Parts: sequence; structure tokens; C-alpha cells
Amino acid sequence: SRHIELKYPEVFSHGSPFNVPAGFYPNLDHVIEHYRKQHLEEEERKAKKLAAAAA
Amino acid sequence: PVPFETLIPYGIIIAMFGVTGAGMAKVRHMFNGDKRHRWSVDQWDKQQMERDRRLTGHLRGQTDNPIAPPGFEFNNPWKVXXXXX
Amino acid sequence: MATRKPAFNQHVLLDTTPLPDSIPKVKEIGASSAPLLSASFFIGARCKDYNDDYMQCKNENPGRGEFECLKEGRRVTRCARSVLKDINTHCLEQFRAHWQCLDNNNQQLWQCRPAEWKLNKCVYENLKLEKVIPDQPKNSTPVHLRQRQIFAHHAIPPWERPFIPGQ
Amino acid sequence: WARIHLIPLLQAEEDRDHVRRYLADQAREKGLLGENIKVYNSDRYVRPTFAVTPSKPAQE
Amino acid sequence: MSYSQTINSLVEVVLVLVPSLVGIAYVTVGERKTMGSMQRRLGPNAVGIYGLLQAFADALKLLLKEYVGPTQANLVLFFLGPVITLIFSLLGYAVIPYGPGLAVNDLSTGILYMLAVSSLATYGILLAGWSANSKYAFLGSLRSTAQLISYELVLSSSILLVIMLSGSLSLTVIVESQRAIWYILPLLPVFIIFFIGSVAETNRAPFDLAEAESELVSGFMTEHAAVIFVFFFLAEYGSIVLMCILTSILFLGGYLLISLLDIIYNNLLSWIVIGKYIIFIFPFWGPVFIDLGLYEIISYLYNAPTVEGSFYGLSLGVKTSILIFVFIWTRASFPRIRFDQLMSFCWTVLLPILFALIVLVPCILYSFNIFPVNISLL
Amino acid sequence: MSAMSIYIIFVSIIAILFLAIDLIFAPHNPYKEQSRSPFNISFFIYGLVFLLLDLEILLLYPFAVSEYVNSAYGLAAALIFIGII
Amino acid sequence: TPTQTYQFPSKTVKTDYPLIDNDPHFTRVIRYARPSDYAHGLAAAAAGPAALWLMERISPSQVGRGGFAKAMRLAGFIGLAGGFLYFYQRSILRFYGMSENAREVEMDMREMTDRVKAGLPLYGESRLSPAMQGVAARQSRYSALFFGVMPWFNFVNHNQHGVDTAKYYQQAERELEAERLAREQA
Amino acid sequence: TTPRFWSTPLKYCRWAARERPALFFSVVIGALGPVTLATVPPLRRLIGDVDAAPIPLTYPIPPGPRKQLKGYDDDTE
Amino acid sequence: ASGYGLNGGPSRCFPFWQELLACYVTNSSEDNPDGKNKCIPVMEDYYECLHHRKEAARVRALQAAYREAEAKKLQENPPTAGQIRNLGLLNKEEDTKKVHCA
Amino acid sequence: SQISLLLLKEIYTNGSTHIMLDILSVLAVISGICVIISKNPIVSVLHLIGLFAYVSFYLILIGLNFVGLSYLIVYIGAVSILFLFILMLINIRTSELQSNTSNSIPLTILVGIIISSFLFKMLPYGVIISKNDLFFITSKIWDGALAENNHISSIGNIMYTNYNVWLILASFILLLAMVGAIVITIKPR
Amino acid sequence: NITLILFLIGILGFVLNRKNIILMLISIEIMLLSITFLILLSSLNMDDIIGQTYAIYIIVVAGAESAIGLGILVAFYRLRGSIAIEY
Ligand SMILES: CCCCCCCCCCCCO[C@@H]1O[C@H](CO)[C@@H](O[C@H]2O[C@H](CO)[C@@H](O)[C@H](O)[C@H]2O)[C@H](O)[C@H]1O
Ligand SMILES: CCCCCCCCCCCCO[C@@H]1O[C@H](CO)[C@@H](O[C@H]2O[C@H](CO)[C@@H](O)[C@H](O)[C@H]2O)[C@H](O)[C@H]1O
Ligand SMILES: CCCCCCCCCCCCO[C@@H]1O[C@H](CO)[C@@H](O[C@H]2O[C@H](CO)[C@@H](O)[C@H](O)[C@H]2O)[C@H](O)[C@H]1O
Ligand SMILES: CCCCCCCCCCCCO[C@@H]1O[C@H](CO)[C@@H](O[C@H]2O[C@H](CO)[C@@H](O)[C@H](O)[C@H]2O)[C@H](O)[C@H]1O
Repeated sequence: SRHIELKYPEVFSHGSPFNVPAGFYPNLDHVIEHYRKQHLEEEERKAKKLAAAAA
Repeated sequence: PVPFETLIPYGIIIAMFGVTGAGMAKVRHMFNGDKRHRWSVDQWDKQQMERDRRLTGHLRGQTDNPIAPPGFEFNNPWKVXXXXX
Repeated sequence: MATRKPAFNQHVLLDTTPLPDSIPKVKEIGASSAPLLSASFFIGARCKDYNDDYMQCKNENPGRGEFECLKEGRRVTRCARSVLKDINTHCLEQFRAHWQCLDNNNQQLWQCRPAEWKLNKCVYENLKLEKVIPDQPKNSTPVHLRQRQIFAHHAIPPWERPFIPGQ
Repeated sequence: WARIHLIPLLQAEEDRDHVRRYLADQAREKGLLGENIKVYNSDRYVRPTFAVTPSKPAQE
Repeated sequence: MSYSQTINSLVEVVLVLVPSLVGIAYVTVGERKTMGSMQRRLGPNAVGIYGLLQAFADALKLLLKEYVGPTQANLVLFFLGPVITLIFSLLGYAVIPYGPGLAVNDLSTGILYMLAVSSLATYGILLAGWSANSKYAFLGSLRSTAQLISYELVLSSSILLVIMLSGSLSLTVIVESQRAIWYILPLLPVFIIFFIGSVAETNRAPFDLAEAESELVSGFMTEHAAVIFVFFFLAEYGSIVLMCILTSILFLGGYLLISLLDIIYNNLLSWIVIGKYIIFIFPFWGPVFIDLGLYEIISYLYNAPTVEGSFYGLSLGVKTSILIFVFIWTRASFPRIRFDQLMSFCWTVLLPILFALIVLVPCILYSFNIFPVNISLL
Repeated sequence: MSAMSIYIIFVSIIAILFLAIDLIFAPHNPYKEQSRSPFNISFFIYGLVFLLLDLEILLLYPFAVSEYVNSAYGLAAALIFIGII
Repeated sequence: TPTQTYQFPSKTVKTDYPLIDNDPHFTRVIRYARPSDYAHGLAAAAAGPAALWLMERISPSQVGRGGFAKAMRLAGFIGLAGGFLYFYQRSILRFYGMSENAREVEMDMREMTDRVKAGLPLYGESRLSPAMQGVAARQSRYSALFFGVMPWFNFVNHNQHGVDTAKYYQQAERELEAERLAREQA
Repeated sequence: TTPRFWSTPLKYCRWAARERPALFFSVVIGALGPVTLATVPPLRRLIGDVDAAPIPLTYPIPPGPRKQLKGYDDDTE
Repeated sequence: ASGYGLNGGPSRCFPFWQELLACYVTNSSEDNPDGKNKCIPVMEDYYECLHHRKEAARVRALQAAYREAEAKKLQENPPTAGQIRNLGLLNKEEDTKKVHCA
Repeated sequence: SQISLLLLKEIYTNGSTHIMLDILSVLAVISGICVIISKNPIVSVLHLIGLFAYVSFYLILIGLNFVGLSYLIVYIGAVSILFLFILMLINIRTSELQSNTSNSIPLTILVGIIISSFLFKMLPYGVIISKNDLFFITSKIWDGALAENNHISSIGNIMYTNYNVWLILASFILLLAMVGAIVITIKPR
Repeated sequence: NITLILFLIGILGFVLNRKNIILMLISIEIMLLSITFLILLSSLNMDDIIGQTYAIYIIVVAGAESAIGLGILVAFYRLRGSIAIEY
């Protein structure tokens, strides 16, 4: 593997909630859609695995 | 009976504490433009006084005019330092 | 320039270069620090939409919001100039009474309640604007309306009444 | 809440000044060196950390 | 600003140091006069009209005395040592507020400043005792250092409990927060522990037996070194006065006078524009206060910057003096405690109670929604 | 200049002057004219128990000036830290 | 529908069974525990005290009069400690998807849907700030996996649980549309 | 003479209150903190003492799309 | 990188770090080896924010141009500090006109 | 027409001289030299108390009061005191600790060059930031100055919540230094 | 640059020491004061509070090594009667 997968993807939710200047934090919905797709694909694989092998 | 002689030194100490607070409140009053001095000042209060200097020239100066005078746009002070950062 | 607090600053650098003619000019707010605090709750009664739009435009465009949000900032400084203009037109005496109080009170609001209540009376009558502090507790009197202020250095005389809009 | 109703007016004045001094420095560079040097590979405005200053202050 | 900063810097520093120094001199006269009334005698009453010059002659005598301490193998230590012990004594006064913000340095970490200057006290008791040459006495300087470090934990751990209530380390904010109530009332047992810890910290009697035993084992060949030096005496008296002002800042009002102008407002209800000032009370009548002569003058003097500052400092002074009495009264009331017994008091009684209260206090402040805001308010 | 600077220098001047009266005015005579015992271990224990508890209370001072934000979650962690020490 | 069911980036772990929650609340963990979970916790808990008594009989300590009673107390606390951690860790791995959890997926689907139709916040109401809720959630997500070294439990009502909550809302919608037709029919 | 906690729990507690008071009441006070957390807060919500809302420590940006304001434009200047 | 600054607010170079984390996580995978090559300029900006070497280099030539460009041109009347300190003040219009050469 | 950039002094809201940092560096170096050359270990610990003070002031001078005061409370307050206790009770013959220092001058010369030449390249640009000289520039902000916190409140906002695992390990390190140091010194009972 | 020099001082305390096991105790703490001091000055440069906190935990571990170090040195002295190294 030359690719690193973050063990803590929750560092995208890090950052002080106080004295925040407008525009300081970046628009990271492209990131949240990545992780949403990853959770939905993994839910599907197991779904497709323990439902097609339970019959 | 009351031994007021032993009580004389204590009254001296109370008079000294009185003179420090008396004399320090007045020197600050005059220093601050014959107005009461500011106390628990944060970054916001200090910058607010800096913009007071911009409008009037005095850090304690106050003006209620709705329009800023000409030149106000360029008098915004950007501080310069040699070392720390 | 950087937002870092300075420790060894000894000089100021001024740039006399003017803003370009492409950007529409706006007359700037000229009220000092204490006049602004006296009129602070009036401004957010009227310009809250403009004040919130300006902060939203900047949030919408990260890292590029000083530019690209310039029209909105001019809208906020015109809304606030109209409040400062309106207060001088009708409540000048009560306004100056309150902000000159705050000058000698560490600009602490609880230290000038008798002056504030009179200004709130005059601004509500003349400009129909009202001081509102959002999300205040529900089981007690609002702090800005209490007959007694615990942290006041001088006691509020009992005949000085808090201004309730309608009594 | 009293500092909130003032934060947008005070910021707006600072933002016009940040645009003024940034546009002025870009122009001051184009004449002096003939072009602009790009310090970041993004359109983000970074608040300057260094400034070009005169070699001397006012006489005072 | 109206005039130059250096002038303003100089006037405030002189206005704090010269009254503080004159006061530290009268605590020495006062402790001999108070102990004499309680011992049915007189204090000094001859050097000066009422003995008011006793401190002056004592100090000038020592200054003129020969000093025969070892200058060999240590020249700086003999001379430049105790000098900065006196600096570490006066450096704590630069954060005392004589009214809101009326301090030399208004410091947000003002409390952590006075915790730093206090840990330097241990050096002025360790190093001076290093000069005396007698085996048992040297171990008595280590035992005095051990008492100071132990009773410093008492003070710092109990200062912590005040900070939880105030939310700030600024002495001004800590006093302003007591406008609601003095901290002696809700933190009663913390105050007593602090005052007892503050006597033990100053090495004062009844906690002075370690440094007391040096004079009993000196022998027939060697002697002490604190001899002609007024430094370690001004360092001592000034640390007692400073432990009284800080004790008042934290638990008594600080500079807070209980204002009677609130009471008169509640009682008086017959406001009259003719200047009569009738009162709606049972002992009341129609007063004849002169509007032209008195009321106009009295109202102006009350709002004067000099008068209001004066009362703020007379309040802090009256409260410090009451505590100076309680230190002198304590020395005249008790015998001495042995070093092991004071150590047991600190480590097996006081500190266990303090750590029990360190748990309980923030737990109650959470239970009654009373955690203060830690932003700059007040 | 700042006030804290002028204050230390002032005290420094006074502390020097009392040396000057002593070294100027007090008389000065030129003539300025080995065993082992175990030390008690309790001296070591006094310094050590102080050193650790003093570091421990130091770690709690940030909590007392950050209570409102810390709230229940911060309290629980600090209670755990208080409990261990 | 809140228009955003996946609101926070979360770690996907490769496991053999469906995830119900990254960070189940303590009461949900207790409430879903199957009766076998109780047998196993009690069985492990008694083991440390019984191991210690077994050792004393087979290889006596030769200790004084009260020493074994003191040790029995300590071995007993460790048994209640390890016993409860094992019982909790056995229930919470079905939430994580690291144990067969067909039963608890149904119990989860019912309750979470029954909450939606009641208008309730899906994961309850937190007295803590949205930011302190996010700190709490990052601390407790998959933390029963570190129990052998450090104990941690969720006692906060955050809404960050690693799951796309569209399904609970979808099933509530399909269940509401089923009941409405029945009422209209009769 | 002095009792044993695990033989006579109540009898030890009286001796410790009488013979080791600073130590005994330290453990008592330390336990009151854990109790006060458990007890007062539910009783407070019974009597209706609602906890105050948190104070703002950042600019309070409202959620949703921008409102499309009209007013205070360059022409008005 | 932490997100927490000295004044209680966020850290100055935290936006650049998230812009760099977002780039790497959404452009580089095991399917595509070079996707992380879009993170190169994004990583440079992060290293620039923390250290300020390229800005220091830029402002060190521009300052050398201006200082010898304003060292040889004719000076008419340099405004004194007291004049600058009265700029924009409501009763010193004469000084402001001198400063802005209008 | 006139120079657009204008540089003038600050009359009241000024700041500190950067000269003091160069002084406090010199004494810290001077104090540190005397630590590792002093014959008597008592004196070396005193030169250490001096070095800790100069570094403490250096930090206070650049804005880091809580940690600069923490260094004062912790090192000079308590660590050097424990060092003084032990060093004033252990019997020390000051000539048995004295080694021929003149031999190690060449190895001092060699290791000084090699370490200095390598490690200095590793430091970042901001630390070695200190003839056209670059000036650092600062300006005000309003949204970020609403409720500013002192450094200790900012450390506290995160020390007990987000990074609380660091508090757990430290609690256990201090707890081990209690049990372990008591158990290796005292005679039980 | 001061941080690196003060690091050298701690190193050079190990270069010049044939007899002082106390100066070996001392120089370890000079080295710790360099590394903590470097972390702190870079934290001011990047506006990060984590550098400040990391300094705090270095200071707390540094004091704990002094307790363990002076405790072990006491245990050694009790049976030795000398901290000296015969050479
Ligand atoms: C002005 C700055 C300081 C310069 C030096 C000033 C003098 C300092 C020493 C005098 C101050 C008071 O110091 C204190 O004096 C009293 C006498 O009154 C002494 O007291 C001594 O005599 C009294 C006489 O009744 C006895 O009760 C007591 O048992 C005995 O110890 C104390 O032992 C001494 O500590
Ligand atoms: C917890 C916050 C604390 C805030 C206040 C901190 C104040 C610290 C001031 C320290 C000044 C020096 O501290 C003080 O020094 C003197 C001289 O060494 C000591 O005094 C010592 O010498 C005198 C004689 O000259 C003896 O009578 C005394 O018994 C002896 O202990 C005091 O015991 C000590 O308290
Ligand atoms: C730090 C600020 C600068 C320094 C300020 C203080 C200066 C001090 C030096 C000047 C005063 C010297 O003080 C004086 O010294 C001399 C010499 O030691 C002493 O002189 C004594 O010893 C000498 C030895 O040669 C004898 O010959 C002489 O007859 C005898 O009186 C005096 O008794 C003392 O009073
Ligand atoms: C000389 C080499 C030394 C190596 C030291 C380390 C050896 C580690 C051996 C243990 C490996 C894991 O062993 C594992 O334990 C868990 C305990 O619940 C069980 O694993 C089981 O877990 C849960 C139930 O709890 C089931 O949902 C899962 O399907 C099943 O695998 C099995 O017993 C075994 O698969």
C-alpha cells in the first residue's frame, strides 16, 4: 500500500468552536460524501454477503 | 480602658493604604484624560481604544458623530516588530 | 497583517494608497467605542439581517471572503450609519448621557442602568426599536431590567425604573 | 450580544483596509520588480506576515 | 494618554512603595505595643512622642553596626544574597489593587505571579541558614525550608478553591466577584486553613520551633549571621503584611466597603425636589440640609476620583490591619508546636481536608449551574 | 516605559542604598577571622511529596479558569485526575 | 427528513455483521444484553476469587491470620470489575458489528423508528454543547475495544453514531403510510 | 481495642469519627461531591430550576440559505 | 495543525492542513497511484503558512527594490511624525492634506 | 507623490525592546557555561537556578506567562530545592569530583562543530528568523477577538476533554514516581 | 538559536564529566529545558496551544525523573557513602 487510510477520519471534525472568524473553516462536504459512500458500500457488502449466504 | 497608644500604629497603616488608593486613583484619572481608568482590558477593549485614537488622537477619546472624518480610512495602525512572532 | 498579539512592537506602518475606483466608496462609521456600545442593541434590532448576511457571505466563500463580500460590508456600514444618524436626530441628550456614563464605568453596561433605561424609553418612542438579548433564562427578571444590579459599584436609586415596553 | 451586533461593522472596515493594502502592495511590486511573485498556490487571501518598510522612520 | 508613561509609571510605583515601607516599619512597633497590652505592660513609648520612632532607631542602629560575617570564599553571597531576598519580598506588592484595576501591574495571571514570588521565599531561609556553622542548626534551616514548602501546598491548593468560584486569576476580578458575597461566608473552612497556612508559611510563632532551636545549640565557638542586617527583617515583616493583604483580597471584601448608600435608598421614599429630603421612616422628620451649601458640595465630593479611591484603600487597609492583629494575637496566645507535629498537621489533617473540598466544590457548582464564565467580564 | 520595569529598578535602588549606608558608614575591621553523620531520609520525602503534589495542583489550575466550557465532561475528567492523585 | 443523515466523517471498520452504533449509550448496551451475557459475566467474575481460593488450597500461602480475607476482598473486586467489563463488552460488540447481531438489529430498528414517529431526537437530548458532544463521541467510538487497558463508557446523548440514519426515517415513513391507509379503510 | 471495619462496619465508623476526625470527615466530604452530583440536579429539574442556556463564545451564524436582502445599496450611500 | 490557537480560537494554519487532508483523502487511493500528486501544491501552502520562507523571500527583494527606488528620487517635504499622528483627525485637516499630497 | 508607505514610532501602546531578548540569551548562555565548569555541585545547581530564571523571563517577555510562571513554580520552586536538600546533606569532597578538564577540550571542539552544523539545518525558518531587514507586521481582528482567552484558559478548554488521555498517562507517571521513590528509600514501619 | 546552544551545554556536560554523577543529573535537565524551550518558541510562531501543552507534560515528566533520580541516588549513597567515581 502506497495509500494511507486515516485511522482517525474524525480529525476533519477537529477545531476550536470559539472566536471563529467567518470563512475560516473550509467547505468539507466533498470529504463527508467520500466517507458516506464508504459506509454505504461496506453496509452493502455485508448485506449482500450474509443475506445471499443465509439461503 | 482602651489603650489608644497601641492603636496609633494601626491607624497609621490604614492612613498609608488610604493614601496609596487615594493618590493612585487621581494620577490614573488625569492620565486617562480626566475620566475614570479602564481595568480588565482584553484584545477587544484595547483595539476599541486604538480606534478611539484613530478618530480623536486620544486612546480614551469619545465622539458620537455618525460619519468618520476624512483620512480615517488610512490612519488604521499596522504594528511592525523586529523579532517576536 | 497577521492576527498575532504583538510583544516588541515599537513602530506603525501606514499606507496612504487609496482603495481603487473600481470598488464603490462608503463613508465610514465615525462613532467612538462608547457611543457604539450604547447603540449596539439598537443596531442589531435593525441591521441584524444585513449583519448576518455579511457573515454568511464570508462563511460561504472560505479564504476569499475579504474580497467577494465587499458589497455586503458596505450594506452593514450604511444600516449602522442610519441607526447612529437616527439616535442623534431624536435621543441625542439621553444617548450622550448613557455613553458618557459608560466612559467612566469601564464600559460595563450594569454600571449605568438609570441612563440606559431613559435612552431605551426615548429610542422605543422615537424609533420603535427595542433592546433584546436572545435566549435569556425564563424563570427570572431579565438582567438588563432588574431594579437591583449586584455588580454595580453605585446603587440604582429606587425611583429609577426599568423601561418595560408598555405599562 | 453587545459585541456581536458590532462585529460585522468593525470587520467590514478592516476588510476594506485589508483589500486596500493588498491591492496597493501588488501594484507597488508590479512597478518595482516588473511582475508579481506568487507565495501561495491558492486564491486564498493570507493576512501578510512581513511588510516592506522604509529604511527610516519619520524625523520626529 | 494625557502625560508621558514613564512619569505615570514612576508616580504609581512611588505611591505604592513609600506607604508600604512606612507601613512595614509600623507593624514592628505595633507588634510590640499590642503584645504589651495583652501582657499588661506597654510597648515602646519613648523613642518618639508615642514610641512612633522606635522602628526608625532600630533600623538605623542595625545599619550602622559592624558586620563580621564570613567574606571569605563567598563575597557575593554574603553581600548580594540577602539583598535580593528583600527584592523577592517587595515584588509581590506590584499586583495588589487599591480599587478596581488600581494596581501597578493589572495581571490576568496575577495569582500565579504571587505563587511564583512565594516559592522564591524558600531560598532566603535556606541560604541564610547555610552561613551559620553548627551541625544541628544547619539541619534546622532545612526543617524550616521543609515547613515552608509543605505550607505552600496548603496555600496554593486552597487558593485553587477561590479561583473555582471567581473563574479568574486577576486580583481585581477576584475582589469584584465578591460584590455578591465575601468568600469567608461560603468557603469558611477554606479561609481558616488559609490563615493557619499563612502563619506557618511566614515561619511565624507558633510554627517557628525549627528556626527557634538554632539559638539553643549555638555553643561556645560560633554564632549566627542575621546580625546587623535589616534586610531579612524587612523581608519578614513585609511578607506578613503581604500575606494579610492577599488574605483579605481572597476571603474578605478586598477593597469592597459595604455601602450604606444602598440602605438609605431602600428606607427613604419621600423624595422632595425642594431639598427637604423627607424620609418615610419611624425616626424620620423633615431635614433642613442646605441645598446651596451642603448637598451640592457633598454630592460632588462623593464622586471625586480622590475620595472614592481613598475609601477603597481605607477599606483594604482596615481589613489588612485586622488580620495583622490576628497574627500578633496568635503569637501571644499559644506555645510552640514541634516540627514533626506541624508536619502531621499539614500532611495528615489539613491537606486531606483540602483535597476533599477540591472534589466537593466544583461538584456543587455544577449541581446548581454556577460555573462562572472565564471570559473578561467584571 | 512599562510600570513593572520601573518598579523592580526602584526596589533595586532601595536595596542597594541600604548596602551603601552599611558599607559607607558602618565600621569595617579588616580581620575576618569535618565529620560524617547520616542524614535523615525524611528530608528527601518532604521535597519529593511536595514536588509531586505541587505538580499535581498545578495541573488543576487550568481547570478552574476553564470551568464554564469544560462543564460536565471536563468535570468528569478532572474528577478522574483528582481521584488518581 | 433532516436532509443530512451522514453529518460527520466516521471510520468504516471491516467486520462480518451490520453496525448498529459506533458509540452506544450505556443504557442501550445494558438493555440489549441477552441472558447469556449475564451468565458469562457472572461466570468470569466468580473465577478470580475462585482461582485465588483454589491456589490457597493446592499451594498454601503460609500467610498470617487475616491476610487471606484481605486478599479475597481484592480478588472479589477485580472479579466484579473484570466480570462487568466482559458482560458489557459482550453486549456492545453486537452494536459494533463484531458479533452476530440479528436480534439487536431488529430491536434497534424498532426502537429508533418508534422514536422518529414520536418526534424524538433519534439519540436523545444532550445537556452538553454540540462541540462537547463531538469530543465525547470521538473519545467513545469503538472504545470497548480498548477495555483490557483502559475503561471508558458512553453517558452522553450525542448524534454521532457512525450510521446513515436515512433507514430509520425511511421505515418510519413507510410505516406511517401503512397505518394511514388502514385508518382510511375503516 | 480499636475496632475492625470488616467485622463491625457501624462501630468502626463511630470510632473513626471520634478518633480520626480529620481523616474520617475527609472521606465523608469527598463522598458528598459524588452524592451532590447524583441528587440535587434531578431535584432541581423537579422544582423547575432550568439550567441557563450557554452564552455565545463565537459569532452566532444562523442556519439556512441567505435571505436575499434588498436595502442600503451603493445608490443609497 | 491542531485546530486550537493561543487566544481560545482556531490555529492560523489549520485551514491549509484540512485543505491538504481533504485533497489526499478524496484524490488518492490504491486504484490510482499518482492521485496524491495533486496534494503537492496544497502541501507547499501548508509548509509556507507554518514557516513563511517564500513570503520572506518575496518581501526581501521587494523591500530592496523600494528602498533604493526611494533613495535616489527627489524628496520635497517629508511629513513629520507629529503630522502623521494627526491624520484623519477632525480638527487637523491641514495635516491630512499634507500627508496625502492632495 | 510623497512615499505611500509611512513608518512612525508608537507613543503609548508600544511594547518591549527586542534588545532584552539578546541580553537574556547572553546571560542564559553565560549561566549555562558556569553550570558545567563549576567545581562545586552546590554552585552548579545555583547556576542552574539562574538559567531557569533567565529562560522563564524570556518566555514571559514574549507572552507565555502561564508556562513561564509554571517554570518558576516548578523548577526553581521545587526541583532545585530537592537538589539543594540532597546536595547539602550528602558528603561531598570537592576534589574527588574534579577531573582533568583540559584533556577534553579537543573533544569539546570536535563535537561542538558536528552537532551544531547538523542540528541547525533541522530547525524551521520561524525560529531562525532573527542591510534590508524583514519586519513582522500585525493588524487587528474583530470576529476572533469576541471572547479572547488567556493561554491557561485555552490550555484548559482542551487539557481535560479532547486530549484527556495525556492527563491519564501523566497522572500515572506521577503516581509511579510517588510509590516507587517512597518504596526504595524508607524503612517500612 | 538559543535553544540549540543550550542543548550543546547539556551535551558538553557529558563531554567534560569524569567524576560528577550529579552533573550528569544536571545536564539531562539542561537538555530537557532546551527541547521544551524549542517547542514553546515554535508554538508561538504557529499560533498553536498544543505546543504549550506538550511543554507542560515535558515539565511534569522532567520533575518526576528528578524524584526517581534523586531517590535512586539516595539509595546508592546509603550503602556507598560517596557519589565519587574512582578513576
Ligand atoms: C523597621 C524595619 C526593621 C528593622 C529592624 C526593626 C527591629 C526588629 C526587631 C524588633 C521587632 C520586634 O521583635 C520582637 O520584639 C520583642 C520585644 O518587643 C521580643 O520579645 C522578647 O521580649 C518580650 C518582652 O516582654 C518577651 O515577652 C518575649 O518573650 C521575648 O522574646 C521578640 O523576641 C522580638 O522578636
Ligand atoms: C501563596 C501566595 C503567597 C503570596 C505572598 C508571598 C510573599 C513571599 C515574600 C517572601 C519574602 C521573604 O520571606 C520571608 O523572609 C524572611 C527572611 O528570610 C523570613 O524571616 C526569617 O528571618 C527573621 C529575622 O530576620 C525571623 O524573625 C523569622 O522567624 C525568619 O523566618 C520569613 O520567614 C519569610 O517569610
Ligand atoms: C556598590 C556601590 C559602590 C560601593 C559603595 C560603598 C563603598 C564602600 C567603600 C568605602 C567605605 C569604606 O569603609 C571603610 O573601609 C575601610 C577599609 O576597609 C575601613 O578602614 C579600617 O580598616 C583599614 C584597613 O586598611 C584601616 O587602615 C583603617 O584605619 C580602619 O578604619 C573603615 O573602617 C571602613 O568604614
Ligand atoms: C505463541 C503465540 C502467542 C500468541 C499470543 C496471542 C494469541 C491470541 C489468541 C486469541 C485470538 C482470538 O481468539 C478469538 O477469541 C474470541 C473471544 O471472544 C473468539 O472469537 C469470537 O468472538 C466473537 C464472540 O465473542 C464472535 O462473534 C466471533 O465470531 C468469534 O471469532 C474466539 O475464541 C477466537 O476466535
